[PDB]
Amino acid sequence: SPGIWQLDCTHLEGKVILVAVHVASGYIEAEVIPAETGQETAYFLLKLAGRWPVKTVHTDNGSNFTSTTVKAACWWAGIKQEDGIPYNPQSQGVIESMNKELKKIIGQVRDQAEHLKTAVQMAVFIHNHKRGYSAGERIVDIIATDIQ
Amino acid sequence: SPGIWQLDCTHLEGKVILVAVHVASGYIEAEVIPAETGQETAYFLLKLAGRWPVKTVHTDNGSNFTSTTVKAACWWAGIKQEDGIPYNPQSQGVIESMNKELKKIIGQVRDQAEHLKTAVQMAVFIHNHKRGYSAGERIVDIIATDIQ
Ligand SMILES: CC(C)C[C@H](CNC(=O)Cc1cc[nH]c1)Cc1ccc2c(c1C(=O)O)OCO2
Ligand SMILES: CC(C)C[C@H](CNC(=O)Cc1cc[nH]c1)Cc1ccc2c(c1C(=O)O)OCO2
Ligand SMILES: [Cl-]
Ligand SMILES: [Cl-]
Repeated sequence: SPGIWQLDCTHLEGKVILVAVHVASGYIEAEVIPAETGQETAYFLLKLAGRWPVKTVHTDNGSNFTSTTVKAACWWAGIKQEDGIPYNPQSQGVIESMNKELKKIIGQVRDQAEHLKTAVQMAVFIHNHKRGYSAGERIVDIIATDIQ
Repeated sequence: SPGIWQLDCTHLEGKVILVAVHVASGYIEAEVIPAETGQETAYFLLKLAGRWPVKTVHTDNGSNFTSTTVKAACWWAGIKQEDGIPYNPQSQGVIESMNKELKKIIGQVRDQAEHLKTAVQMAVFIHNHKRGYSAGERIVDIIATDIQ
């Protein structure tokens, strides 16, 4: 559980926002990319796994699950690649709600930045800091407990 | 101490590698940029502060310390901007040694990736995972102890 992440791809302003969610805490990292390709997803995962102890990733779709480049990155970084099928259906709704929430925050900051990528990083900040603990606090506590 | 980071700019292959070091743990995040501008440094800091609880940043040089865009990002993210003057001179040698170490790792992986940015993220991964605890383990424990 401390090492489980879920990928999530959402769209805004004709661009793609790729999100990784730490399932147990709700903590996220995100980036704007021109389109979801295997190469972009693979690079995003390499970044994520260098920053947090990523053991398992539930991939967001079958193309990324199949991608040889995504598979290469998961091999390189020691990540177990799994499907993202919500066997528990409350999983879908949780991600859906998060995408709506993230888009809301993006709208609230959009005018403070010229570029979407900046607004997305502002949204990541607000999401991870929002309080009762924050997602940032929860992920650190979960991983620290696991290390001990 | 749990919230203190230091910026570090190093060069390779005609490109710029911007690094943030969590001083107490040795944990890093890094990116490749075409050149070190206020705008790039500001964006990097916004990303960092959304991901870790960044209280204080020792900026890497006077141009970034002065930059209105860097100041705007620090204001936005609640970061206290400080100079990076090594009043304690062992600070300079520590960063120097880390840049040499990072470049060594980059050379060891360079052939496994087409692009420098990829090699840098591989280097971040290896640096943060290297063991006795790793830098990734130390930063999590430090912040968790602080939260409690
Ligand atoms: C920290 C926030 C409050 C401001 C900065 C600077 N932006 C402005 O002042 C433009 C402006 C906004 C309203 N009127 C004029 C945002 C920023 C920082 C770094 C970047 C950016 C951006 C961006 O604008 O997307 O793009 C890539 O690197
Ligand atoms: C996970 C590692 C082991 C491989 C991947 C895929 N690269 C190759 O297979 C090319 C190759 C290298 C040697 N011979 C053929 C690296 C990678 C992933 C994602 C990216 C990249 C790169 C990159 O190559 O820089 O660039 C931006 O998005
Ligand atoms: Cl790690
Ligand atoms: Cl945080």
